[PDB]
Amino acid sequence: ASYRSTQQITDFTKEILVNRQGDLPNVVVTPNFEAGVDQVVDQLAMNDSERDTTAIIGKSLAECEALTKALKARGEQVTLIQTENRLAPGVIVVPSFLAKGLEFDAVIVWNANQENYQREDERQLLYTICSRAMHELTLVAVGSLSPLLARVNHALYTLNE
Repeated sequence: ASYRSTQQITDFTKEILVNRQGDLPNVVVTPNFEAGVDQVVDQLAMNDSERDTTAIIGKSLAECEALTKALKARGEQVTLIQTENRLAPGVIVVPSFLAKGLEFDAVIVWNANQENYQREDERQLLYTICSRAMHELTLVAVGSLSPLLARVNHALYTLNE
């Protein structure tokens, strides 16, 4: 409640709900799972280069496990977190439900797509996940972008930059 995100992140995230300056959130829509993982690898390298500390937030444990296995096969040091606090201050992969009470410098939202975020009732979840980012926010979607994001003003983020 003391932490606040950049205006860019605040403005993008507020529009997910139907009710500090930094980079516009970047959204990248990719054709398949392996291309999504490419973008995660690339974003981690970009964030590292700007001296960010990044968390990747996946919706569910199963999706986090699939991403984790893939990222390790890209040579990443990955910690699929089981508590907020195990190993490897390199890449944290955080299921949404474990991100409670946490804020991160940079967040990569894993697979913000239609299948994963289809329902009006899921707006609160997607909002909450994105709102964990303090300074840099990236969304990667496999297939199509979540329809919940259609309402967001296109000025508030970049798409496939």
